[PDB]
Amino acid sequence: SLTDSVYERLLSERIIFLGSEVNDEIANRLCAQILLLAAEDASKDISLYINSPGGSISAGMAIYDTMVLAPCDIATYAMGMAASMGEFLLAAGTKGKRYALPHARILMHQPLIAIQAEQFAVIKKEMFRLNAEFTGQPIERIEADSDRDRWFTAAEALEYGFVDHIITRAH
Amino acid sequence: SLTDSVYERLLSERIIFLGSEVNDEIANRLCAQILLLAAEDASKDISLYINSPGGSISAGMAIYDTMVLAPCDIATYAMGMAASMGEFLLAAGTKGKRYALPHARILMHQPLIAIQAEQFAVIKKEMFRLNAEFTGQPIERIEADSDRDRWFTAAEALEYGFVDHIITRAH
Amino acid sequence: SLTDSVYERLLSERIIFLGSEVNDEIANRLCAQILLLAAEDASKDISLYINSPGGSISAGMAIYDTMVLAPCDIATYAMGMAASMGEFLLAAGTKGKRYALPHARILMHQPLIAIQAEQFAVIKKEMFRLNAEFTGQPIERIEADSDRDRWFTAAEALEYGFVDHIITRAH
Amino acid sequence: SLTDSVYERLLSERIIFLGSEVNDEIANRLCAQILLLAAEDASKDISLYINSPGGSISAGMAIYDTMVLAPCDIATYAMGMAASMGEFLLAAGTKGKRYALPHARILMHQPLIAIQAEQFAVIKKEMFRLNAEFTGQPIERIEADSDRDRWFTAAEALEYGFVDHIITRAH
Amino acid sequence: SLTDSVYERLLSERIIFLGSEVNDEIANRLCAQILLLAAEDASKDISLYINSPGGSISAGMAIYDTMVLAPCDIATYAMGMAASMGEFLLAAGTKGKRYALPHARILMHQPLIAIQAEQFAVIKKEMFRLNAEFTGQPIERIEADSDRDRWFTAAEALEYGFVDHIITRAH
Amino acid sequence: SLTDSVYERLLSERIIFLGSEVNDEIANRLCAQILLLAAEDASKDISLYINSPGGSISAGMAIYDTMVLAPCDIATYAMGMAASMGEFLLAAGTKGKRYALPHARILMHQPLIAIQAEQFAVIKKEMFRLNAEFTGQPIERIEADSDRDRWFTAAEALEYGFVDHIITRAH
Amino acid sequence: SLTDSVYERLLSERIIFLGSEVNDEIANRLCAQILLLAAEDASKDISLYINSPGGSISAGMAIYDTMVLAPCDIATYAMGMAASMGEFLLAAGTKGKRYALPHARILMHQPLIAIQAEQFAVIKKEMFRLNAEFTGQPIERIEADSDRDRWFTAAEALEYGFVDHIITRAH
Amino acid sequence: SLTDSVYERLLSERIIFLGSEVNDEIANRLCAQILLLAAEDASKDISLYINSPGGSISAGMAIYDTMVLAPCDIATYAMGMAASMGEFLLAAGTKGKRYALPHARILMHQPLIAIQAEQFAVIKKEMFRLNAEFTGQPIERIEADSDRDRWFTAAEALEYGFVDHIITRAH
Amino acid sequence: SLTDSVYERLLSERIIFLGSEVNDEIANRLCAQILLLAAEDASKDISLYINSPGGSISAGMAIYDTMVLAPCDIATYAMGMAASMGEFLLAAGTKGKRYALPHARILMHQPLIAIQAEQFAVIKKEMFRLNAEFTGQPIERIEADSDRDRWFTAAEALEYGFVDHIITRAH
Amino acid sequence: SLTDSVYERLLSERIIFLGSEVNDEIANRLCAQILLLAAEDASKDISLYINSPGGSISAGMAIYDTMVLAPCDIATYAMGMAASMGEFLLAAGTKGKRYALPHARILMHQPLIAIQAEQFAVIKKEMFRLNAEFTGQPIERIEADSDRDRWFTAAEALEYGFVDHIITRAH
Amino acid sequence: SLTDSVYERLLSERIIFLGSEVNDEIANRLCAQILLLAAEDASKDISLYINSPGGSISAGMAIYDTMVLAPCDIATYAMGMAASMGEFLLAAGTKGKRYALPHARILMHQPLIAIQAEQFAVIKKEMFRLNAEFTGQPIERIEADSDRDRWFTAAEALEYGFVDHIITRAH
Repeated sequence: SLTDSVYERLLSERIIFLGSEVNDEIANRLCAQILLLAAEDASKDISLYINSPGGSISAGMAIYDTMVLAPCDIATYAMGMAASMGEFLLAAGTKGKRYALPHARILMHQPLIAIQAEQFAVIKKEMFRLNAEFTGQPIERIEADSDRDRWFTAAEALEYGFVDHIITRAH
Repeated sequence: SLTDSVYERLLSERIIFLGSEVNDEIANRLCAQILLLAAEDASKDISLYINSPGGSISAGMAIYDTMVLAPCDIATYAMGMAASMGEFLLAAGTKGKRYALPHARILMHQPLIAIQAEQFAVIKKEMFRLNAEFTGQPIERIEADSDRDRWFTAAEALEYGFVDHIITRAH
Repeated sequence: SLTDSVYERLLSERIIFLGSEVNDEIANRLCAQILLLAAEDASKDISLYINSPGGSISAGMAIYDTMVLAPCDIATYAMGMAASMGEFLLAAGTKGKRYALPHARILMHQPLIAIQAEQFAVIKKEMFRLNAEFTGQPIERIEADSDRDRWFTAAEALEYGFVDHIITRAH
Repeated sequence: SLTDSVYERLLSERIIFLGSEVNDEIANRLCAQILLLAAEDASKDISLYINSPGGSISAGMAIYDTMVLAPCDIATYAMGMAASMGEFLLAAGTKGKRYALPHARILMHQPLIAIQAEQFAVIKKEMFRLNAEFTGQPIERIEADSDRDRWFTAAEALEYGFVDHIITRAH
Repeated sequence: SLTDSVYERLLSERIIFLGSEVNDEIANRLCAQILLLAAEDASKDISLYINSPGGSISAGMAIYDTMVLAPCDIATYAMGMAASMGEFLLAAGTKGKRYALPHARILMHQPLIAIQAEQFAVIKKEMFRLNAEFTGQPIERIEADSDRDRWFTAAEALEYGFVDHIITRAH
Repeated sequence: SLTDSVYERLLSERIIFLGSEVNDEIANRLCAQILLLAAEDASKDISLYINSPGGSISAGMAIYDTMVLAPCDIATYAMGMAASMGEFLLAAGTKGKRYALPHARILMHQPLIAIQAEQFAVIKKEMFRLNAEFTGQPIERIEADSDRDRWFTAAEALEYGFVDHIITRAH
Repeated sequence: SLTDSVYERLLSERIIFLGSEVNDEIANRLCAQILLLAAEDASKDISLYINSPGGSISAGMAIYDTMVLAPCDIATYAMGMAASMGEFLLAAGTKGKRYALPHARILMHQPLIAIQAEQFAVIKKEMFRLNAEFTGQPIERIEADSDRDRWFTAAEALEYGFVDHIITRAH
Repeated sequence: SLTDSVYERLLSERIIFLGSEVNDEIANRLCAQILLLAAEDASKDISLYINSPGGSISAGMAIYDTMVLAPCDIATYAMGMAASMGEFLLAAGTKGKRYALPHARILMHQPLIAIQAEQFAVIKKEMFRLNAEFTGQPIERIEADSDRDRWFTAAEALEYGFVDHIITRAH
Repeated sequence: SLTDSVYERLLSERIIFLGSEVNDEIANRLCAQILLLAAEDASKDISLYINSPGGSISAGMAIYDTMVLAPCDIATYAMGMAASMGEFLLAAGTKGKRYALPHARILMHQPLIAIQAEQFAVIKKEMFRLNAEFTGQPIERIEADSDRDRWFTAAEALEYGFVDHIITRAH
Repeated sequence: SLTDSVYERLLSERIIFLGSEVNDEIANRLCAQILLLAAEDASKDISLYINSPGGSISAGMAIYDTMVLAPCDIATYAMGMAASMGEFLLAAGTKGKRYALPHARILMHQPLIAIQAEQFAVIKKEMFRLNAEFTGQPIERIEADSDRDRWFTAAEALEYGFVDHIITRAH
Repeated sequence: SLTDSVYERLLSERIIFLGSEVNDEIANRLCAQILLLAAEDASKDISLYINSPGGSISAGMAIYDTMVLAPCDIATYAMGMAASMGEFLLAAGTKGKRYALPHARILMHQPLIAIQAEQFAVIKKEMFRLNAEFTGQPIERIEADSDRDRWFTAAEALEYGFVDHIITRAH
């Protein structure tokens, strides 16, 4: 299945979910979904509903790249919680089409051998950069706010720049 | 499956169930269902049957937001038990279209680190506010009644304002 | 599945089973089934076959409410065993259309914090009331017989008023 | 599934199996099958193939009842082994249409708190009664034979009256 | 299932994934997919999306062989990570049609009784040979870079010759 | 399942895989496949792709017999590895239609109570006999080479006679 | 173990515990303990501390028999709860040496094929007889009180005759 | 075990721990320990160290009774946390010999079918009574404070009367 | 056990280990050990060896209280790693007797419903206070350093004031 | 256990084993053992037998520190294999008392977020430093040899300076 | 345990077992035993009973070294089976004191990245060398016989030189 059946049907409506931890497996599946939808029709929007505690940076970054890749707009909806990479993906939706539901809330969070450190440093810096860009804020503030684990109300999130609209009714 | 097959068929009739603990997983699934139904036909009603001990506030709050988001009316039915967030969602149905079955009963219930407290306080207050609004009562009474774990008969529930009608036959 | 496949096909025949413990999960599923059937065709009968040790009162009461709610008649069949809430639901079938199979047997049984006691007391009294009404007996006898865990043969069950017919052949 | 796929297809041919221990779960499933078939067409025969060590009396008695209930004839085939309640169900087929395959063999067997004793005594006596009736023998012999765990060859089973024909070829 | 359902649909779009460890099992499955696609239509492109830590040489070499075998072009996309054999397969795509997503990264890596050593030496030398050819670089540099576990940015990967384009939007 | 879905579709293309250890279970399944295909169309070729470490002789010999049994040609492709019975089955393809992919490699290998010894000796000798026949070599060399665990390059395998062609492109 | 070490030490002080459900295993172990203690010294008292929900009659009855068997006195202490057979054993202590701790409470309870019924009837009647004898009450009241699940306060228990003293301090 | 070894040795020093949830099993074990120690020497003190979230009332009440029963003083030490029944037992120590460690904290907490309700009501009232007595406060305050889940600092706990001393150094 | 046998023997040498995660269970056991040792001899030192990632504040605070309680000196040794509460306990040793082994390293770390928030805020502040006190630094730096997850070398730890000596040889 | 019993007895002979992977758990246990023995007698030698693949640097470094701490000599025996940290600890024995058994062999091996990198770099450099010092070689050679995974024969190990003697007989 | 208890007692009789696969863990344990016994008394013999399929070379080589190390004689007994390294160790006993039991049998067997190959070659050659020496045979024959997996009877083993005596009675 029922759960799968629902998500499948919903995928025929160009509607897509990030509903848990952003790990490689889920990432791949989301990317797969975005690609499928783009391939089916490159002009119609995709709707991505986010209620996710976030997760692995690179995993999330893969999703972002695929969003960017897809020729069509990706609308973003904070439904419940968008934290860490979940916030990032929320913020990364096509400008104009980023939404928060009234009681949604956004959490910024400082995320997650010698070789793995280099890679992580490079990709963390790159995330901050983009979050700043998505959001309209200075990289300094994006960092400071992530260290202090700052959270946001739908209203507060609209002001900071994570999101373009708070929706009550749809249409 | 049989169980899933039944719920699936029932979903084709715009009929939906909250039949257990309101956790994130179930919340996600319900929101998904409401979204699907709204997408399939934005004008026809959705029927939500509630027999639930309630659960997580924010999970329930996500569902509420989705109900509000959906352009179409959401008819609500207390079938068995609507407690905590189960009561809230019952109460949140489109005014005029909130029902209790004769032996249904409604339970109000005071629900459920430093950063999570803040968040909870904000969302708890916000629930009381909406419960008060749905219900026609003062916020003071909504609180007092939740502390004393007050329960209601279908008749009592109609009087307090959780529900618009007690149904015997349908049509 | 095979099992599920059979019950599904049988559901297309407006035939339904209560074949185990009456818990919330199963209750929900049966209610779901009755609702679907009523929605598909409000005029044709529904056949409910009972072979159940009973279970939770409020779960059972939810099923009852849904039976009452459904516009169409609900024919009831004691097949094997109808005990506690299983007896109740047998008894609650549309008068005239309550059956026992020759070797079926019916068991009455006294069923199953401060706040929960109140609710229980209210709903237990209410069950006794309805069992009395279904059955044509005085509430006093309904209680006394439940305490002594009185059981009944198909013949004895027909006399006491649980059932309207003992079937041999169908048609 | 393959196994299920085969039984399903076979069910479309009004052919049914009792191929293991007669417990409540299997009983329910067979009863389900008999009801479905009878509902699909009340006039065509049902073929029940028995290769079962028997099992719970009341479970078996439920199946019997359902056999009786179904308007249509139920042809019975001892294929391999019909013991205890498996023998009973074999013997309970429509007279004229009870078969044993040449190497099939039939086993009679004395089967399987204060309140459960009463019930069992009543149903045990009732099984003996019916076995005697199905079989043309005195209740005394049915009992004595069950105590001594008497078994039968297809030839001996035809003589005793469990079965009307020994089949070699079909048609 | 959902995951399988997505990949299946996506296979109908001639889109294919290397999304984990290159072992024999996965290798077989990819080869299978390439073969199927080629058989279905020998003229349309195949898109292979790579997010893989690489794995077994000979497993990867089998995939490579199947890529070469398939008459149609195989477009290659580094999505996330292409390491060891993952890099190799990325590099092995039809020249002109090798892509890296902006935050993809490529890792070269020195990969993985007497009889098995021979085979390994032969196949390792052969891999280096082909990597050098795909990549435009001298075998000496391919080796040296693999020993020092050199990694690459999408930009650096385009320069070194793993990939022909860095994509932002699709079309 | 995606994996199964692919193999199924591929089976509709008369394409078949030996992609792991040759044990009884897999042997049965391949034979099943060969029989199905032969039954569906006795004139069209079957393509068998081999990437297998080999396994049980008799299991492999069963597959062989089924290949021989099938009226249609069986094209054989060494894709990755054909060892032991994997080699044998590669070699046992219809003469003219035995292929190796460029990096495929072939391994000969001396394979695997009193009663079982007899059987094994008989079937081992018989395998050597047929391998010699498939391959154009003397039985003596087939034995000697199997003892020394001799392996072969696609080129070397073509020379020794395991295979008729090395394919680069298909058509 | 520590737990076992404590009970062992305590056993050297002729102190013994019925601290859970009276099943056969526990019964055996208590009987074992009583026998050991009696064997070690037939003149010194044994102290039995009871905090048990009771359990199987025959298991309880075995413990009783052993108590009677042991030449020495058995002092009995209701510590927490003595219910069903737990009450019985409390009551069965040497007269004069039956104690309740101030907040201890005593619960009487109507306890727990054809052949097992006989046995149970016999042993149930026998328990009522002894309970009446231990307790000074009529068999009629022992029965009536067990049906109504009557419970007792330490004070009420002393009055009814389950116990000779309520202890505050020891010595 | 080491852990058990430590507690055992410590038990030889008349030192005892309530270091987790107060359930029946642990209660039994503590009572056992108190009894053993009292039996070993009725004049020397027992030291009971409390770091417990509390638990079942009747379980805790059994421990209390045993404390009172033991002729010797029971010194009580709040080490970490004394909540619910953990607080009760802390408070229940021999007056003069009740201690809190400087960072210990005390939590009052409103604790935890028809027959069970009666029992609970009686025992809950009795607990409040004794808490009031141990503590020097009115029953009204003991109740009100329990409902509001009031907690205490070692200093605040000394003032309210749970404890006679706050210890820094021992001796 | 051997492991336990070693720690036991070592306990007879007044030597004690914090060798893993500071959770309630381990905390209890350490406190138990410190109490035992103090009880055995109040004048001789206790040696506490720390190689722990730290853990729960209140757990660690219990240990601290017990250290303070014990009349005797507690010598502290950073052996490997002292982080979070592990660092605190290292710092909490008797002044003059705090040691780091040359390659030991110290990690400060910002540690770990509405009611639990209060308690945590109170105990967090209290930790910072004492850490500052132990260490000779301003509360402001203790906080700042904890947020930035500052770590220390044995040399650096001696400067900051966690420790009095770096030992090479003992005596 | 036997295994433990042997190691215990052997511990009474001041003989100790590093017989597997150097992880924190084992490190702790060895450090414990060294401390115990040192505490038992500060003047007698300790014998440490090494047959270990090495493991975690810091774990190993902890052991090293404890060796140095222990006032008494630590004799070291390469028995089988001393690799990575195993080699290090072999080399770290008291000079004069470092032994290799004739077929023992020594392996040097380049061993094993932003914050952990710093720590690792500092401790790796420190390891090289001490290995160089233990061994009489230049830090440059210690590094170069570790990268090339250089192994040594007992004879070669004596020459390089890991070890002072190769023993044949003891005494 | 009993098993361990037996081996322990037997260890006090200077009797030791190699009774399974020679892996590192067991090797460590045997070496430990040999060291213990030698330490306890350097003059008395040690008896090693072998019934082992052999195992890892280096593991076996470690045991050998320890045997040589121990000042005392090591008597060797083939009891059941000595294969591979089990044979080696049998052969490595003190000359004069190597025994086979009458039905014991001895199996020679060719035993068991770039870096590991070197090590293996060196240690394999070294084993052959010593086997030749123990056994009085040419290295050529030791190799040839190991390749052909030659096995020996107690009589044949005595002749070849693995063993000095075949024992019937002891003394």
